[PDB]
Order: sequence, then C-alpha cells, then structure tokens
Amino acid sequence: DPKYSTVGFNIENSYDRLMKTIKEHKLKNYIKESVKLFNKGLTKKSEFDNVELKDLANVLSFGEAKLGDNGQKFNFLFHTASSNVWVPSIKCTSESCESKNHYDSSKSKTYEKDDTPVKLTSKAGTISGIFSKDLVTIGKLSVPYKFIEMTEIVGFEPFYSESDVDGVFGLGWKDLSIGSIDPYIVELKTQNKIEQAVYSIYLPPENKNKGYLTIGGIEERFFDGPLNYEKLNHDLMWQVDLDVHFGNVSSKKANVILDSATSVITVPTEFFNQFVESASVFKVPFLSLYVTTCGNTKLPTLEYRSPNKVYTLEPKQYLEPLENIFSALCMLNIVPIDLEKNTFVLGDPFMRKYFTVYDYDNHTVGFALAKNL
Amino acid sequence: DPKYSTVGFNIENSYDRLMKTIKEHKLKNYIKESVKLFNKGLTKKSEFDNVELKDLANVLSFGEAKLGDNGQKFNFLFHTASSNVWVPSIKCTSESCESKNHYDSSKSKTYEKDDTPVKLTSKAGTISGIFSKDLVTIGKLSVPYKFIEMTEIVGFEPFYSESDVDGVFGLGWKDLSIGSIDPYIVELKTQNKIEQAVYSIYLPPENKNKGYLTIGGIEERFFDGPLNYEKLNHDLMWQVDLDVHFGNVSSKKANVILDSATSVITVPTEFFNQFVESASVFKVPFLSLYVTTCGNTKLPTLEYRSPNKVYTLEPKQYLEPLENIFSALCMLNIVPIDLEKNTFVLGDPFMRKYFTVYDYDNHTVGFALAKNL
Repeated sequence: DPKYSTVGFNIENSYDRLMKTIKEHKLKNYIKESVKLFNKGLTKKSEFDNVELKDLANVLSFGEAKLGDNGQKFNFLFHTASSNVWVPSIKCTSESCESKNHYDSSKSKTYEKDDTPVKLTSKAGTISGIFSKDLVTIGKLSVPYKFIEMTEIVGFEPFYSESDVDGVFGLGWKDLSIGSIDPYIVELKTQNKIEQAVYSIYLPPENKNKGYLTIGGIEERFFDGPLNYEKLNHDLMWQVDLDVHFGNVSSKKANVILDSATSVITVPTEFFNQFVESASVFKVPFLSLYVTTCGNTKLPTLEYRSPNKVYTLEPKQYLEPLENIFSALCMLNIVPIDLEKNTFVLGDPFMRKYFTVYDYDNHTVGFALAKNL
Repeated sequence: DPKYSTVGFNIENSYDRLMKTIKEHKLKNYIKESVKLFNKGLTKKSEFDNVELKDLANVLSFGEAKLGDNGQKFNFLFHTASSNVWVPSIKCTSESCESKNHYDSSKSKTYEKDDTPVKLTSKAGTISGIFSKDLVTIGKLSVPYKFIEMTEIVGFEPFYSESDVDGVFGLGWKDLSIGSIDPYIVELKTQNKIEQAVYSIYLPPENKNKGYLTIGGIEERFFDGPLNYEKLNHDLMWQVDLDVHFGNVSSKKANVILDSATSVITVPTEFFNQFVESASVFKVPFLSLYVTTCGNTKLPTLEYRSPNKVYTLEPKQYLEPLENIFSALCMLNIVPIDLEKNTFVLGDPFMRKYFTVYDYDNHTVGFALAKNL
C-alpha cells in the first residue's frame, strides 16, 4: 500500500463522449466514408471553430468523501482552479437538487454554524448558498473545514441532472469567500494531518477512465527519474512560464496551465492552423473532429521548454486510436482555442506521460516521467 | 414518317458523367451518409464554385453525315454557336487524329480545292486547317458546302481521344472564315434543297440520351399548342431578352442563350445563392453537387418572362432522380455560373419541356410545349 493517503477517481473523457455521439447520431460510416474520401484524396478544400472551453472538460469524480461525524455520503467532481468545496443543502429549493445527496447540518454533531452567504454567478449557471463548518474526510484524512452549503442552483444543465455528481471538491487556489479560507489541502497541513501542503495527480497510461490523487507527499513509486520543478507565474493558478514549439511553429514566453480535467491539449487558433497546414490531418465536415493515420510520419514531437527542462509529447501521446471506426485511424487530442493572449493548457494527454505535483507551500508545480501500472 | 428531314442524335449527359464518377471513386455511400447527415440535420454550416463552362457541356453526336460522292463516314458532335463544319484531314500530323475518320480530298470526285487557311486558338486547344468544298449529306439533305479540313489538332484532351467523335457540325451563326460562308442550313436554302432556313430541336422527355434535329420546317407533330416566337437580341447568337424570376429572386432584362448542348440551367452566382438560401437544398462537400428530396414543397417554378409570353420550369423539370443512391433523392439541374453580366443559359432541362425552333431567315427563336413520345 502507499505511504501517503491516496484516492482513486473516475474520469468521463472526450473519447467516451465522442463515442456516445456517434451511436446516438449513427455517425460511423459517415466518418468512415469521409476518411476514405480524404485518402482518395478528393478533399483538398481547406461552430466547430468556436471554442468551447465547456466541451473540453472531463469529469473527474469520486464518491468516497464525506461530511460530518455521521459520514454523509457525497459524489464530488474535482476542479483544479477552485479552493472551496461545494455540496447541496438539505434546504435546496431547485429541482436540480432533488435527486442528489444533501448536507443536513442538523444530523451532524460536529457541524458549526457559519451562515455567511456566498454567490457564484457565471455563464453556465448561478449558485447561491452559505458557508458551514464540518468534518470533511477523505477517507484516511479528516479535518474541520468551512465549505459551501448550496441553497439554490440554476443552470449547469443538462449536465448536472444527468451526472450522478453532487458537488465540487476544490484542488485549486481560488476561494469565493473573503475570510481567506485556505484550500482543503493547506488546511490539512495547518492542522498537522499531513507533512506538506502538496498533492500529486497520477493518470495511468493504460486506463483513461481512472486517475489517482495522492495527498501530503511525493509517492516515489508513481514515476521514473528526477522530479523537475517550475515556479508558478500566477499567485492563484497552477500556471507556468514556458516556450512552446510544435515543429517550426512556436510561441515564446507562453502561459501554460496544468488542468488534468481538460480533456485535450490546447493551443491558440493561429498556432493550430499553422501546425495543421500540410501535416496530413483531416477535419471531418460538420464535426469538431480532426483525424489522421496512427502511423503518420509528418507529425512532430510537441515541446514545452523551461529554462532548465523541456517536456515533450510524441504523436503516440497525443493521438487516440479509433480502431472501431476505421483501421489505423486516430483522432488528434489537440484542439485550437484562444484564451487570454498566448495561453495554452495541458490536459489529460500530457498527464498520461507526466506524473504531476502541485505544491501550495512552495508555489511550485512538478513534473516527472509517469510509470506504467 | 416526318414531312421534313429529321436526324436522331445521341447525348452523353451530366447524369451519366456524374454516375461514372461515382463508380470510379466509389462515392455512393459517401453521398448516402452525407444526405442522412443533412436530414438529421447536423450540417447547418453554409473549386466546385469555380464554373466551369467546360464541365456543363453534353456531347450531342451522330454518325450518319457524310462528305463527298463516295460518302466518307464521320461522327460529328453538334455545336450551336458555330457556323462551319470541321473534320480531320487525311493529312493530319497530330496523334489525336490517328484513330479517327479522315477526309481524303483525293478520293472524292466532287471535291473542289479551296486551301484557304483557318486557325482556331482557344483555352482548351488549337486547331489549324484549310477550307475545302465537297458534297455534305444528312442523309435526306445534300449540298456542296465549304468546310474545314483539320491539319493539326492540339488540346481538347483527354476528351477528344476518348470520344468516338471525329469533328464538329455547326448549328450556330459564327463563321471562322472571312469569306462569309453561310451556315449549312442557310446554304441548303440558298441552293433550294429545303423551303425555309430553319431547324427544330426536339428532346424527348422519356429519353435523356436522345434528341432529334429536324431541318427546313416546323414538324407540327412534335408539340402541343401554339408556337411562340422571340426576336434575337444578338446578330450571331441564339439569344433573347427576358426577365427571370425564381421565386422572390429576380433579374430584369436578362440575356438568355438557348443551348441544348448545355447540360443544365445556368444562373449567376449571386442569383443562385439567393435562390438556394433556406430552400432546403444540400450541397455535398467535396462535390459539384446540390441535392434535395424529390417531393420538396419549398421549390419554386422558374419563370422566364417575355413581354407577351412566360416560359416556366416546375421542380419536376429541373430535378433528376437519384433512386439508385438514396430513395426519393434528387439532384438539382441548375448550376451557378457567371458569364457576362446578367447572362443565363437554357440547357437540356428546358428543352425537355419546350420544343425549340431556330430561324435563320427571320432572326427568331421559337418555343412550344413538347409532346411526349
């Protein structure tokens, strides 16, 4: 067993969702026949294009965490930019809430009132609730934490109601409160339940529906070779300064965010189009879907260069097989999306190669060559 | 039998050529699956676009005409803008010429020298030859005519060599010579072999690989109702002034050419796009091919208005069935192509409805409702 406290979590990935879309809309032979056409090759001609940062999220989730001494069960998803944890109140108005697990302050001996109101208003939806202090367990680790009890939830549909998820567990920095509530992982450290304010994400190569979160230490057994460290360029983001080259295409002094919840590698639009020009990659009409032969010899190693380390992705690391649609066919797990000027994100593909460490104490992030388990 | 001299001719149409392209490139299920997609309907997104006036020509041809008293056999195609007739010389350099039928001045008692050089230079190719006078028969009608004996032929490839055609028989006005050689049909009249300098084209509805040319008269039996006449707006073109409306889309004082050798109805680009917008017509990606359900209730009657007559095309007249690809599927026999400002052409679709008359004496053109034989 591991030295430090580790929890498995499940992932619903872009491949699954794409797969579901294909059975739903009967799209196989369309894709099959379009590919044949490309191969023939009669295409030649050069809102899929429109983002969305929504559509690229995977849902990394687990149902082992629990609130209070009675141990009230909840299904969380992890979110790497948020500091707080979020749960449905038993006092939840909305009809979203009705099929989910609820937090009942009353049923827990360890509950302490806070009642301070919080309000998240965003593009997908609107959450209204109050802070509440209780024992927050995972399941080795336990500590009193102030979390948010949600009283009314509006939006995030149809996702929320269709997902068996109840709420959000913050593995990030951003706290909605103004009473400077530390992240759960900092809090475990403040109260001495771990040795270090750190966690690792390990995403096993051979199972893209699984990932492991480990807390309070470096589990040496998840990787080979040295751990490199990079300093964060932002106070409240797992984000880092790096030059990036994909062949002759390059971008100096780029902003790259580590989010294992992002399903793909992202890249500015301009950058993507330069990359993809005459790389022999095919864009399937009427689908957010670029495709190529798995043995494609034109495709470069992706390079993310620090001043004292470069991290790379071979084509095998950024191409998902599609054997069940067309033989030796692969989809490209890279997507063009423009965020703030010069900002890239390293999603699931990167973490399948690199074991990754997120250090709150030292404001560092950590990379190493993932083992194969 | 007919009162006036009539010759059948064969037509290689756009449907055949498209059909050939589909077997060649195995394109059925692609089209099938793309249509399904439209129907689903996941398309929504709005050089096929680049013309070509080449690609729209059918080949209307026949092998019954003959030169000289010995009756040397030739396979001609008809061309409605040219006045002259064109044949390979037995003195033909080029390798194009080698598999074709040849005119040997020497073998014909009725031959008279001319030897005046002519030269056609155009975008597809280059023809060099000399004039030559001989008996030109079809096969009822016969007259000495001055035609062009081709000495070297360069271009028109791969078409020429693949076609079993030898040369071009002019049913038009434009004479390459400067010795004002009348059209063959005017010449028959000058020499009294017919009563009137006129011909009719009849294109039977039920056989799109056949058409009938009739010379020296109106064969009453090919149509129902009155013959309308329109004056030509050009001296040397079968061309006519008409307002044209396709629904709310319209163009006043348009120039419309009658060419039964054109495989489709043409229309300016702007005009076509206005027409096609939300008409529920699908453009198949990577193909010069618009498609729709045969029972489409949004599609208008096409209207070509003269000051004292309007000529119309129902959807049934401008939609070819595609039963062998997808059920109740139809292709649209209308194509967007910009010629001189405001110029439309009435190809094969129109002549399947209208019996058409081409009057050299009176500089008129004539329309009537084709019978069904």
